[PDB]
Amino acid sequence: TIRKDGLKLVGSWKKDPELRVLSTEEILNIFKHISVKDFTSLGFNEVFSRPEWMILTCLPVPPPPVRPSISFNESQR
Amino acid sequence: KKLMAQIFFGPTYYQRLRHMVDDKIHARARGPMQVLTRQPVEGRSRDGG
Repeated sequence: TIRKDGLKLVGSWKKDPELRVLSTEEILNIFKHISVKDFTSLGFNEVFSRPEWMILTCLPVPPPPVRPSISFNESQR
Repeated sequence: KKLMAQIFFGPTYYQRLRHMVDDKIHARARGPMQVLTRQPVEGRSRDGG
């Protein structure tokens, strides 16, 4: 049973409870093992959006045009 | 010529208010642009659009 405590997902395994934080490593691994037929039935796309791409491993950095340095102190950036 | 109607006429106290036209008239063909969105700046004090 999975809940969210802030920015983290905590899973309590029903005792075969075992409460522990689901590491994003294991969530990413289990998302990467989902078959194409499985996640294409969940609404995802094989080419444009696979579920394992919802996990961030490389951040795109916008260029300075996106975030300009509008220095108005006439000397201090 | 005499006006066919008689006019209500007399002294009355009037105030001059702070809203004058010369403080409000503003036109802009081209001028300064906003640094981020490259769109015209805001306000007649900055020659805006």
